[PDB]
Amino acid sequence: TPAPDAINDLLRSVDSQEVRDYCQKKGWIVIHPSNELVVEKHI
Amino acid sequence: MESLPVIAAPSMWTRPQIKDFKEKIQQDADSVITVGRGEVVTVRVPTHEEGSYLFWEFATDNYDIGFGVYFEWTKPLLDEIVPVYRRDCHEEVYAGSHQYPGRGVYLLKFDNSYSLWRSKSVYYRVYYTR
Repeated sequence: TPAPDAINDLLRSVDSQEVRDYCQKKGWIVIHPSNELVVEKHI
Repeated sequence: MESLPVIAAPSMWTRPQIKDFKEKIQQDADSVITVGRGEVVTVRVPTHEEGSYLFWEFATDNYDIGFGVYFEWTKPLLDEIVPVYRRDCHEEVYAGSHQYPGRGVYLLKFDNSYSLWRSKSVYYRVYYTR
């Protein structure tokens, strides 16, 4: 398990869906399910 | 002694494959937001108990949109992390990250305030590290 700042440097430099999926498989990044996020609207 | 957390600078970048991002994101409705004319939409993302960082991605279909990030401390104190600015996220996928200053809630603000005539479609995704 690398350091968070390492994950960050990798994704910043080489970002792709493939690299994201890999990071996700390894559990280096964990997706926030969008249905659990509170969304607010304002005018 | 008490001290005020030093807040790390956020990172921001883009990546070219926008069609694929939206297609991936389109597979779930809740990840697609409609921002009406003159409207501002806020997505609340709490810090996870096991999390170090927040990572975000977003894109739009036909037009730019304002994007900024704020951190809400759990009236409540609010810190400006990414100042709101218009991005051309219709052209590319915009992504970024920020290190947790502490426990609280991030506010991702998608700001259409300036648009008299246009609704926007926002595709977004967020992850966290440990």
